[PDB]
Amino acid sequence: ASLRDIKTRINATKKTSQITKAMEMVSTSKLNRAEQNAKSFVPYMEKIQEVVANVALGAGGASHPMLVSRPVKKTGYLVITSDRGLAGAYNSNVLRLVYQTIQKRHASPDEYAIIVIGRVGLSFFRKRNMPVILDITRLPDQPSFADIKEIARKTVGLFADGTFDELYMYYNHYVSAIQQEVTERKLLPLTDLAENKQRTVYEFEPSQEEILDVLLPQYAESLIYGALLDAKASEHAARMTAMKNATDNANELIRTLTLSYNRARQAAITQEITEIVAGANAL
Amino acid sequence: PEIVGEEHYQVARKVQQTLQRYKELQDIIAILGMDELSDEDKLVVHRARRIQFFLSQNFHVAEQFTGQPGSYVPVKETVRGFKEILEGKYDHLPEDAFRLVGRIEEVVEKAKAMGV
Amino acid sequence: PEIVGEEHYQVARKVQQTLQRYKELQDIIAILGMDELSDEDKLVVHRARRIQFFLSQNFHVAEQFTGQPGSYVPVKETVRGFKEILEGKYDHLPEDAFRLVGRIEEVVEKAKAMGV
Amino acid sequence: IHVSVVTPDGPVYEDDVEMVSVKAKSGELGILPGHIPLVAPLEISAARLKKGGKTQYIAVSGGFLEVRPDKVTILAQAAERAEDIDVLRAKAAKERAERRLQSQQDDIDFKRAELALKRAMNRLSVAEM
Amino acid sequence: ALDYTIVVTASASQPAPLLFLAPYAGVAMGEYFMYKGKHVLVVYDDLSKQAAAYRELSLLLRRPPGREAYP
Amino acid sequence: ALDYTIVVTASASQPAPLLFLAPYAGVAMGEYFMYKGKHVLVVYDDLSKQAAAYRELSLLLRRPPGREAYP
Amino acid sequence: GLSVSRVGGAAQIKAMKKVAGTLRLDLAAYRELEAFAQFGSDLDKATQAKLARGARTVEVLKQDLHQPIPVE
Amino acid sequence: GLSVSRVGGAAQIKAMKKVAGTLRLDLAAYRELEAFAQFGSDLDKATQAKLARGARTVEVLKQDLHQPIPVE
Repeated sequence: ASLRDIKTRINATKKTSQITKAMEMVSTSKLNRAEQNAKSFVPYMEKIQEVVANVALGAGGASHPMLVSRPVKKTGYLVITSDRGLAGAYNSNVLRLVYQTIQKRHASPDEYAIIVIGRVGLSFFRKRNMPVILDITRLPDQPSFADIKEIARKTVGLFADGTFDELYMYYNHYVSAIQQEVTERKLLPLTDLAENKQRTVYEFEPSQEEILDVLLPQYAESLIYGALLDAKASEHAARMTAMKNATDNANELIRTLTLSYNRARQAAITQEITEIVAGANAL
Repeated sequence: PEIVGEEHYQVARKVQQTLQRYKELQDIIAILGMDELSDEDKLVVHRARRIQFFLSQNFHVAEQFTGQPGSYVPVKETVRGFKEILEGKYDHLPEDAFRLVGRIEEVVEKAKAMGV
Repeated sequence: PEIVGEEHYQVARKVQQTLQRYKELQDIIAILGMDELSDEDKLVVHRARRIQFFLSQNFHVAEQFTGQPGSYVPVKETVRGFKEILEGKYDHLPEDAFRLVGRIEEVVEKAKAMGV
Repeated sequence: IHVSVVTPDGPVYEDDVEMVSVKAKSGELGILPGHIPLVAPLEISAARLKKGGKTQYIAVSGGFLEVRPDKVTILAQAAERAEDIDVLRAKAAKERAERRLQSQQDDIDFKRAELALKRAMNRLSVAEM
Repeated sequence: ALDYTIVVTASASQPAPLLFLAPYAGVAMGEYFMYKGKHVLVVYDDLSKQAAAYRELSLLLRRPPGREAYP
Repeated sequence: ALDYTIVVTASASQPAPLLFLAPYAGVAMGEYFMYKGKHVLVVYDDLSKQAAAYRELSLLLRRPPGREAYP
Repeated sequence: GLSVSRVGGAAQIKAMKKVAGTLRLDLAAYRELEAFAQFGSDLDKATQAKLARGARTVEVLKQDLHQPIPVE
Repeated sequence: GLSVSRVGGAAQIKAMKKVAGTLRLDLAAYRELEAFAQFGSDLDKATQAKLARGARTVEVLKQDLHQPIPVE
C-alpha cells in the first residue's frame, strides 16, 4: 500500500514524537521550578494567614466592609487561565466551569464582571461577548509578585469602590501531576476564616480600623498570588501530561504503521518477484 | 441539482464537506487530541460525529441480528434530518443516541430514553 | 581543498553554513516575524540575503531581453567577493545592488547609482 | 528576640538583632525583647537593625510589622537591602525591564517549538498514507 | 472422546499433496454419517497450512500465482 | 602509498565479466602474500556493481533468476 | 500547487498574465500559511489578512458544472 | 550508533581499549539527545554536560583527507 508513503509517514510521526518528548522535558523542568516558587511563597502565606486570623477573629472586627457580607448587586469573577496552549484540559475545564456558574445564576450581562488572567480566557470571553474589565496577559513561566500585584490592587480597589460586592477565584489546583482539580474559591468577603488552634491577643498601634484597612488588601493580594502560583504549577504539569500522552499516541501510531509497512514490504517484494519470474517464463 | 433538487444537493454536499474536514483532522485528534482545535474545528468534529452516526441505520434484515425492528426513511425526512443536524439543532444530545436510528423523531425519543 | 584550494573551500563552506542557517528560520520569519527573532540571527539573515542575492548574475544571453551586457566572473574575484560579504564589509549597502551583477565593484557602482 | 523579614518571593534577612526601630504609619517605634504583641502597618521607609554594634538598613515597600516577645516578623512586599529609598524605586524598574524581557523570552521559546510541532504535524497531514 | 471421534492427521514432515487432501478426507469421512442421518462435527486445525501446501503444489506445477503468491 | 599497493581496475566501459572477475583477481593476488606469511589489505570499491555484473551475465546466459533478478 | 503548466505564460493573453501573476503568489502564500492555522494558539493580523485573501481566492476559483466563463 | 565491529574490542591496543569505551557512551548519550537540544534549559548538570561533551566529541572525531593520525 505505497511503501514509500508509509515510510515517510513513519518518519513524520517519529519527528512529532521527538518534538513532544522535548516539550515534555521542558515542561517537567518548568514544573520543578514552579513547585520551588510555591514553596518559596509558603511561609509568607502562613504568616499572613496567622495575622489575619488573630486580628479579624478577635474583639469583633466585623466592622470592616471586607469581613461582613454586603448585599449583592453585582458579582466579580477572577478567572485564571494560561497565556499559551498545549495544555490539554486546563483552560477548557476552567472556562467551562466559569461559563456554567455565570449562565446558571445571573441571566443578565450587567450583573457580573470578569477579570481574566491569560490570553486564552480573554479570547474566550471576547468570543462569548462578556466584560473583561481587567485583562492583563503575558506572564512569565515562573511569575513574580509585582505583575500580579498591580492587577490585584486594582481588583481590591475596584471592590472597595462598591462595585463587585463579592468575587470568586477560578483556577486549577495542582495536587500531583495528573489531576489538576478545578476549584471555586471565594476570594472576599472574608467570611470563611479559621483560627490557628491557639491565639494571642494583639496591641493595635494606630487603631484596629487602620490596621484592617492596610492588612486586608494585602491578604487578598496574597490569596490571589497563591492561587496564581498554584495555577501556573498546574499549567506546567498539565502541559507535561498532555505532551506525554502525545508521545504515547505517536508511538502507538509508529507501531501500527510499522506493521502496515512490513505488510506492504512483503507485498512489494512478492509482486516484483512474480513480475520478474513471469517475464523469465515468457521466453 | 437538476436531478434531485437544490436543497437536497446543498445538504448532501455540506454533509460531505463536514465529513471531509473531520477526515482531515484525524491526525491532530489521534495525536494531540480534541484540545487544540480552534473552536470551529471543534464544532466540525462535534457535528461530524453526529452526522457519521446518523448515517447509520437499523434494517429490517438486521432484526434477526439485534432484535430492533428496523425502519424505512423517506428522502425528504432524511434531508430534513441532516439539515437540522447541520444547523446545530441537536448539539445538546449525546452522540450515541444517533446510532442505528431511522428518523430524528426516533433520535429524540432514544435520547430521552437514555436520560437526556 | 585539494582541488579548489583552502580559501575557496573555506569561503564556500561558510556560504553553505550561513545559507543552511537561513533555511532553518524560514517558518519563524514567515509566521512570527522579524521583530522577535534575535539580534544575532537577524545578522545571519542579513548576511544571508546579501549572499543570496549576490549569487545571481547578468548573463550574456540575457542581454537581448534586458539591455544589460552580462559578465564573465573568474573564480578568484567571486571568492574575494563572497569573502568580503562574509567578513561584513558590505552590510551598509542595501538589499538590492547585489541583484544581477557580476563582481563586487559592480555592487559598489550600483549602490552608488542608487544614491547610497 | 530575632527579626525575620519575609517577602512573597522569599525570605530576605533573618539574623539575631535585638533592636529594630522601623517607622510605622503612626510614627516611630522601638523594639527590645520582652515587648508586648504589637501590630503596626509600616510606611515606605527603612528598618534600622542597630544591635550588632553597627546599624543595618533594610527597606520595606508595602510593609507590615508583627512583633512577638519571641521574635520580630516583618511582612514586606519589596525588601531591598541597600535601603536608601531611591534604590527600591530603581531596582523596581530594573527588575521590571528584566521581567518584561523574561516574559517575551518565555513566549518566543514556546512559539518556536510550537512552529516545529505544527510543521511536523503538517508533514503527517501531507503524507496521509 | 475416542468413542465418537476420528483423527485425520497430516503433519509438517508429510509432503504437500497429503496436506492438500487432509480436509477433503475428513469431509469424505463425515459425509457417510451425514447422509445416513447423523450429525458430524469436523474441525480443521489450521487451513492456512492447507493453503500454503496447495500454494506449494501449484508453484511446483509452475502455475502463475496471484497475490501473496497464492494461485 | 604506491610502493606497497596493487591496483586492480575494471571500469564501467569494460565488459561485465571483467567486473565480475576483478575481486577474484584481488584475492588471488592477496593470497600469495598471505600464504607467504605477509599481511594483506584488500579493498573492494562497490561490490554491488560486481553483483550487478554477475546478474547481467546470469541473465544473458539465461540462468533462472531470483530476487531482483539476481541468480 | 502541484499542477504545472510548462508552456505557461506564453499561453495566457497579456491581460491574464498581469492579473494572474499575483493570483499565483496569493494562493501560494495561502497554501503555505494554512498549514499553521490547523491547530495551535493563533497567527498575527498580517498573515491572517493573507489567509483571508487566500480564502477569497479559493472562493473565486470555484465554478459550477458546464458553465464556462469567457476570458474577459 | 548503527556501525558495529563484531571482532572489535579485540582489534584495539590496550591504550585505546581503556579510553574508547566511555566515548561510545558519550556518543550514545549525545545522539539520543541532539534532537532534544534545540530549545529549553532541561537539566543543569545531567543533560547539559552530556550535550557539551558530545558536541565536543563530534568535533574531536572530524578529520580531513589524506592525513592519517598515528595511534598514540
